[PDB]
Amino acid sequence: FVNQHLCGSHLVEALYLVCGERGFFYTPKT
Amino acid sequence: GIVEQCCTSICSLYQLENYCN
Ligand SMILES: [Cl-]
Ligand SMILES: [Zn+2]
Repeated sequence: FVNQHLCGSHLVEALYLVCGERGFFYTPKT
Repeated sequence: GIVEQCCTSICSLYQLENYCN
């Protein structure tokens, strides 16, 4: 798996790929 | 949250899976 800072839409696309049918939650709220 | 962990810092695959449903 890549070892890099995943930000913005790059973090979301990553979550889509890794979570698959499970789905995911994206809550950037610091 | 995820920004601090995976954007600010670097996340392994295992840390990313904590945000799956
Ligand atoms: Cl970029
Ligand atoms: Zn980009």
